[PDB]
Amino acid sequence: VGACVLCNSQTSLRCGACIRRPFLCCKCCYDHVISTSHKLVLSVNPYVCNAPGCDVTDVTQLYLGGMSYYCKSHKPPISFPLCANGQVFGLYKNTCVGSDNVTDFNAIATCDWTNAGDYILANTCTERLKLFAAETLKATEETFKLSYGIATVREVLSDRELHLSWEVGKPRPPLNRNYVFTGYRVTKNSKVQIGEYTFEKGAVVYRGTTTYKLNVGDYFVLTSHTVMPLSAPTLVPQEHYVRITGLYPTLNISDEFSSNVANYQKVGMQKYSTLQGPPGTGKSHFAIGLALYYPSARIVYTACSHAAVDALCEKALKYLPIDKCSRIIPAVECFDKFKVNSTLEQYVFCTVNALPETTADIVVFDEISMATNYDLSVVNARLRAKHYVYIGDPAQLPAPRTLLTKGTLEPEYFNSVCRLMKTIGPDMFLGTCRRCPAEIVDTVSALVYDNKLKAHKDKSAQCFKMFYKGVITHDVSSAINRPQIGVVREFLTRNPAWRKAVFISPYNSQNAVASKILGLPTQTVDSSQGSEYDYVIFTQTTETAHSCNVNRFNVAITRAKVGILCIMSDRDLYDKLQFTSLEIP
Ligand SMILES: N#Cc1ccc(Cn2cnc3ccccc32)cc1
Ligand SMILES: [Zn+2]
Ligand SMILES: [Zn+2]
Ligand SMILES: [Zn+2]
Repeated sequence: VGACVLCNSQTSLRCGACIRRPFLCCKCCYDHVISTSHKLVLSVNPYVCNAPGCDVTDVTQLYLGGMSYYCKSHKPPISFPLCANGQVFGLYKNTCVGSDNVTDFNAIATCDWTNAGDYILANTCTERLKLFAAETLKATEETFKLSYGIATVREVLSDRELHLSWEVGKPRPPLNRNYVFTGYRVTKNSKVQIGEYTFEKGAVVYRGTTTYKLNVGDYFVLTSHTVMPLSAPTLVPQEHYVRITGLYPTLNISDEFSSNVANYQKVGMQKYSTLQGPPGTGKSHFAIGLALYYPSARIVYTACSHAAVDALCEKALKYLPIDKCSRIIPAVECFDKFKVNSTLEQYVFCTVNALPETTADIVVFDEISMATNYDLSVVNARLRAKHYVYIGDPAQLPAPRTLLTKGTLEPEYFNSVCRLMKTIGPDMFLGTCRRCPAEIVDTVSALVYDNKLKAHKDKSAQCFKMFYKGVITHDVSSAINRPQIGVVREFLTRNPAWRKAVFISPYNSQNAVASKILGLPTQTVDSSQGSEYDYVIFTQTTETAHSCNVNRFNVAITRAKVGILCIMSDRDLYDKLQFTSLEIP
């Protein structure tokens, strides 16, 4: 027994063809089954034929005959159908409202999540459907990982470098940081974990969650996890207040946090508030300042990633009493300067998926472009707070959608929070970039921030662009442009100061070629989010939807504190780069 995801109408039926098995009310369960291929229906039992060696599972072909279900062929003389009168048979048959349409719920139940349209619906539908879609999507994602063949150690060529043998009759996953494996040592009668791992073409380069002497026979699978069902909505109901509520502001604050005093007061006068923090605008500074602004307030800092939580801790450690902080870790090496797993501590830093059930004066959820509606609902489920603050930048990168191919995902559709910020705008905006040369701030202010992002720094006059399509080659799941690395090699011979530069591209394979040929440190745009470097060399590599994503581009070029070279493929973004152009040698 449970609740109709469309009606909430109390019900005893769950669709058994739905990977999540949502409770559906007599009306909704029927409208679902007759309007899709979903025809298996589960109650306190499964509406299948209890006839010895029959295969009938279609509820539209089955009859209650006794207290046992039968198809046409096996039914007793006395039986009534399970599925008739616009209703499917179970408990609570007289309490059942239905819906005008069930069309949206069917799409969510039946979509393969390869089309942007699927994520658009999942974010424009009613809230209980946002939860259903988010479970359905996450479970589809976890199951899709199993589809991938096991990788086994055939040889150990060196340290840091391996030979892999791959399971026949199953695709192999892309070998980039988005795909995190778990290794396993072959044992007596079973297997035991041996840390997590990531791989990259050689043979294959492996960067593991610990060191070992891993030998032949050790194998790797993308560890999938159980997706629990969602209860809480993605956003609580907004409330606006006429005074600050439940928070006591400090009388004496430092001039370091003085620029956020207005914003901190906003945070005290609504239930939840959205803060858009462009690159190098002081999001963590803002997040920690709030503590000092509300000294007695219990604050739970959360983000999706251990990295994002650890950065909050690093900042905390520079301003908040250490004895008043705890880092929450479930039984990967993360921040270890606070007492560990102390939930009643005044400042609690903790990934979403590891959050305890607890209350707080404020909840700060950071790096919000990267949250899914799944993570959103989890926080509202785990954390009951007087105020919720959502800090991120919907102009930056979202969580990868491993299943998505047909369409690009716009920021309004990354999650409920980014939807709000891109539709009703953000409650709060950090409009001064302290990181980047002016030429890079002018460029992204125009590109994605409506000319509201202002440069602290002056022009560096070390921001350059080059239009060079060169030559694109493809390997199994990535792109290479050797002539764009050539141009950069030739640029470095003539500008050797630029050998302190970080190399950034949209493709881990470009990065690997570049690392060999140039010896610069490499980052994918996606791995670079949240890091800064004085000098950045950027090869677009291709003009794909991927390599022209305006959010990826925004992140690529705002990594530079001083200078950047952008070797561009796309004539559109080359022309939006407010940078000194350079000719081709
Ligand atoms: N869609 C939807 C949906 C709306 C409300 C609830 C009631 N509920 C349960 N847990 C909650 C936490 C915070 C706030 C409300 C909450 C459940 C699902
Ligand atoms: Zn179904
Ligand atoms: Zn219903
Ligand atoms: Zn039968």
